[PDB]
Amino acid sequence: CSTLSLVRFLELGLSVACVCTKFPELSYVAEGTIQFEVQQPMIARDGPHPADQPVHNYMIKRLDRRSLNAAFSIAVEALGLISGENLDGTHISSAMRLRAIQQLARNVQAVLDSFERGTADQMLRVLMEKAPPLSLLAPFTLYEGRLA
Amino acid sequence: KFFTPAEAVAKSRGLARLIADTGAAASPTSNGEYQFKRPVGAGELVEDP
Amino acid sequence: RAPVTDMGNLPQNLFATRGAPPMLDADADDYLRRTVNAGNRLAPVPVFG
Amino acid sequence: RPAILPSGQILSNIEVHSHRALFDIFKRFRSDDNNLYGAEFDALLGTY
Amino acid sequence: RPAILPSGQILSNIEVHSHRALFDIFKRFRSDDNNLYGAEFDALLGTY
Amino acid sequence: RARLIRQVTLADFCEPQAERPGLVVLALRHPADLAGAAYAATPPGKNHRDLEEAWLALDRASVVSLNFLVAAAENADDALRAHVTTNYRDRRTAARLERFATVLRAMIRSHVFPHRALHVLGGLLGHVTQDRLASVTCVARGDQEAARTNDMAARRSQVHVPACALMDVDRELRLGGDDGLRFAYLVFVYTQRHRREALRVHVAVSRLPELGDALSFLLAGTRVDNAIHGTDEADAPAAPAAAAAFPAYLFNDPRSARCPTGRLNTPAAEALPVWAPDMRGRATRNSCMYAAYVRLGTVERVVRRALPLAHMERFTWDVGAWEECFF
Amino acid sequence: MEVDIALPTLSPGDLSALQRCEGRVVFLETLRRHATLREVALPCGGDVLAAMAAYRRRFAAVITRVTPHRMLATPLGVGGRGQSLVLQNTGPFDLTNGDHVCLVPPLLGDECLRLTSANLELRFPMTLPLAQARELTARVVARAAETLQLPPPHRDNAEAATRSLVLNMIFLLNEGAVILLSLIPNLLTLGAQDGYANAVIQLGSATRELGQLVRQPPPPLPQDHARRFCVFEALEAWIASASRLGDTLGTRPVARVCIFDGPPTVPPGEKAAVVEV
Amino acid sequence: MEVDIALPTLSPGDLSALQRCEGRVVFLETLRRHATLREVALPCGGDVLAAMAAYRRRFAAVITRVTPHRMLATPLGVGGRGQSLVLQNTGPFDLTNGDHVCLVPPLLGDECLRLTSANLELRFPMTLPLAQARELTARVVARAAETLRGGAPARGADVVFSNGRRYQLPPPHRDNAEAATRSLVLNMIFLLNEGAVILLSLIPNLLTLGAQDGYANAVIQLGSATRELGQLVRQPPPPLPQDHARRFCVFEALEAWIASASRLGDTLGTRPVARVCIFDGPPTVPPGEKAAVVEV
Repeated sequence: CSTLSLVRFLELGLSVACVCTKFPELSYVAEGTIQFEVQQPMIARDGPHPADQPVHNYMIKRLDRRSLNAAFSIAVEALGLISGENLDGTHISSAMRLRAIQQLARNVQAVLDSFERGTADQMLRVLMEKAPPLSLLAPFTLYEGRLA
Repeated sequence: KFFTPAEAVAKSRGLARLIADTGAAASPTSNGEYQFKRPVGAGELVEDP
Repeated sequence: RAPVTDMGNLPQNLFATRGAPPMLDADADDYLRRTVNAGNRLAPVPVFG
Repeated sequence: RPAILPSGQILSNIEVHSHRALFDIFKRFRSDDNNLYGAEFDALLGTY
Repeated sequence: RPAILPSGQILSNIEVHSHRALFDIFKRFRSDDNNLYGAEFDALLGTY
Repeated sequence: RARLIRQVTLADFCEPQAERPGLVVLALRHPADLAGAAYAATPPGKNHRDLEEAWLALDRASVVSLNFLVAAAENADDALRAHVTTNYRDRRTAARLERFATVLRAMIRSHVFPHRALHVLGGLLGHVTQDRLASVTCVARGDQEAARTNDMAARRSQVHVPACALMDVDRELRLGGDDGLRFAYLVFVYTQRHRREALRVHVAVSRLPELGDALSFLLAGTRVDNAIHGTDEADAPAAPAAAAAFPAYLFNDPRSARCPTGRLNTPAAEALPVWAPDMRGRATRNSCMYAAYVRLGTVERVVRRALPLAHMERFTWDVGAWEECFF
Repeated sequence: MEVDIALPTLSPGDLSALQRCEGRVVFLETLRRHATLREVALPCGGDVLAAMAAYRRRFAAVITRVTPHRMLATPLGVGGRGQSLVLQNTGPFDLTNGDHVCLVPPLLGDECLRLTSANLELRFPMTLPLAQARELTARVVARAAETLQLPPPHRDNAEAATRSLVLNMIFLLNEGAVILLSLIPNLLTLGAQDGYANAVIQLGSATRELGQLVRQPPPPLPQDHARRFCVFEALEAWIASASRLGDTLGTRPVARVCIFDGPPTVPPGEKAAVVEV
Repeated sequence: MEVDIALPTLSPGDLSALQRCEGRVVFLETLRRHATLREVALPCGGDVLAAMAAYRRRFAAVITRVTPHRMLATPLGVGGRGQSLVLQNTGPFDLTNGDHVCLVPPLLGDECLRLTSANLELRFPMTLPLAQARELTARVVARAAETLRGGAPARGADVVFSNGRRYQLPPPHRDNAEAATRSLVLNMIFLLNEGAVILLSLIPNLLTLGAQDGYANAVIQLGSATRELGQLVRQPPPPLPQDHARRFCVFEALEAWIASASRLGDTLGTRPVARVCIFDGPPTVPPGEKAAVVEV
């Protein structure tokens, strides 16, 4: 019989990519937003060019919602053995009950572990969707402030 | 995608937007034995400069 | 990695499309379709829709 | 999303459905509508 | 029919459906099928 | 508790983010077999490939919300057209509504009636959507509010029907009755005049377990003008021959020409009278079809309140089989 | 849901007789939770055809308990198909296990728990198996058609029955139906080489009286005898009609009998479990 | 209310075949918690009409899990709250989600288990969606009828579609289709002709009205109120003294026809027995594969 190697998300090295907070009320939340404000610097350039005043701006960002779901079944005659409605006051049925409990336990440990690899995959899925190719970024940050 | 400007009709908020659009586009082609128009349901990521 | 697609040749066949007014003589159109489909790949399969 | 605590009680005892003219919006449910319970809210999560 | 007490654990996991050729019988059920929980035996009561 | 159905599909006809839960959804047949059965079903004289074309002009997509279908019929209040048009997110939507109208008008013309093309599911409650691909979920039995929606503002729901189409019957027929528990019927109204025809939809509630005569009187004008203009384009022959009169005077005639059993061949069978029942162009049953209905469930109350709507009250989903209304 | 029927004050001479009606069915008109006894009540026997036409317009209800104040009921079918209840038989033929039952108005009258104190009378409908209820409806409607243990018709509603019947029959005549009508002699000749073929044809068949008296010519080819085929359409239409001809004159079978332990056949006047449909 | 069936032990190999039919339906006799396999058995070459008539005097029940000792069934008629249950589709063509199934005998070429060790046969009825079944019955009957008059034996249009794929409607001679269906086509065609004849005998001048202005007017007047064009049914001639060998009382014939038509209409199914409410699966179940169903 084979074992199942568990993986803990925060044990991996990928966890430094995203800050994660538990939030047991997320299902209640409608469109949620986060804000931003930044102040650019300025240099007092001498000459006929109109000396520009310090600029201010106000930027926000909108949340996006996803989900994760995994499903596992259970056998119909196994239900009569877990519950006891089909249990007999005998010496065999205890063995079948032990076997069915073991099966349900292995199965639920399998599925309850799947949500770790799930997040470890979701992180790569989102991190791959924003990152522009380096070929089109290395020279772009070299022509800053001139695209007018 | 060379004679259709309806995509070019979509204005560019800035060169950075068109940059980000590359490297994350959706695949228009299928994954079958031939190159067929793809059912828009599934989709996948593909880069094209 | 190795190219997931082939890089060979496969000429398209426009007789798998719509929107074109067929020519008047029906015999001419049937002859064109029967000569273009002379073992050419992928164009027809006589099943509706 | 009804009121949580009232400020002052009311004294007049009068049929209100016949007097819907004076009010702006007027909603009468029968008995324990299952709608006045669920509460959703909007939220702002950190400012940088 | 299934095992009761495993003897040795397996060190290395692998995709099993690839290597069907190495095995002689092969059965892969989705999850918790119905056959595993049948305890139906048969035997001789007495001899003479 | 109640039982649910989940059917992944395309977001063309029922658009579960545009409407809120609580409105009946319908299942649309695969169109291939409709187009096929037309080839043998369209009556004589009429076109026999026009449904083929009408379908090809609208190019799987399986569900259709009643809120959408009611708009693509004759009867509708333009407020709901405006709502469906400006409130649906989707591209090219008004054009699609037009094409669907042409489809249904072709369906009735080809004598393959839409009631043989739209089975009814329950009221939707939930959905998860990709880009132009949805998975709606509707009840199928039990009462609506046994479900649990993931809105978190209103966990339970109700059933919403466009009040423009809801036609009450009892207060209409003046039965003098007293509102208790009433049934709920979704009814279709056909009308057949070649190249000038349409379809009317309604949602009917009453205590009447058997519609029958009730609709036969309700839709009297439709049946009247449908029985006479329905046989059109069918070549009827000239004045019927007098031989068509089936002779009845000859049954209990003691003295009459008679034939030995088993000899309808060449031997002396000539002296028998000839009778040619010849029926070519008269009104068949499919010619006098005017309405079709199907039972939906049971209802307590209907209140009207807002676009006008009609909230149900303790709807218990119990779907029945279709029914013809021709006589 | 449990319909509650209230009772006025009753003399002990008839309360004890009402107690014995614990498994019979009555016909309300509206399904409110409460209803007085006076409401659910039918006049004394008359025009079994009219009554049978009235059972269609109202949904039944069987009663279970009879208290000195209150008398319960159960709306038979509005949302349920497995509410196993018990109702007593009151029809002459004993209904056996397996088959459905249909409600039929009573014959000859004489079944009226005439309550004098309340000044009203009830007529509980009898319960017959399907196979015989169909035949009874057949006999009564045919007798009504004759007038252009047995009560006479009324000539005011018998015409309605005749109208329904003649409509359901008229719409059988199709340009495909004549094609079938053409092989009556080819059918009779087939009903001669074999035994079962002759067995299916009746004795006063009303068609053998025709196939041996009139010759008909080959049928005229209908318009477009290449694209479509008519016999199929006519036969499909006839199936659709005949599947719903029995109920349109009588009443749909309302419940089927299931018994788990008792003897299979239950005699008249004895209660027997049931499940509704 | 779950019944079990004693199983007279057959053999290896065959018991696997019995295990493969873990989804079909079987028609019990009475609701007892015990039954012998010999009871639920029918000669798999049989008359379709009589089998379809017998399907009414029984109870449907689906075969849940089986074991060498016994097999468990669950009736469909009686039940509590209409619990879910699994069903193996066995018709000729698939069935979609959200419709009604009906039980008809193996009208076309038959399949039947031949348990050669126990020396008994089993018939497992087809599972068809409602409208498709009501039309397939008419299809087979109409083909037999067209054959009957010796006309053009083929028209290339005895085909039925279902979800795109074209079905062929196997040739009508495979097992006994020329013998196990004769009863049905005879008993249907005959009744149709008799109804037509009775109607025409009651209204002799029906087919001599206006080809487009008289017949339609008569039908619309009949559907509407009591005008009826007088006694639209002319008074039939007076009968014979009921010992003359040629007596014909039309009204008794109409009575017999009403009775026989009602009986035939009831012994045809077409009243749904279940409804597919599949959930968490492929929305279209192909033949041979199980499908979640809730009883009606």
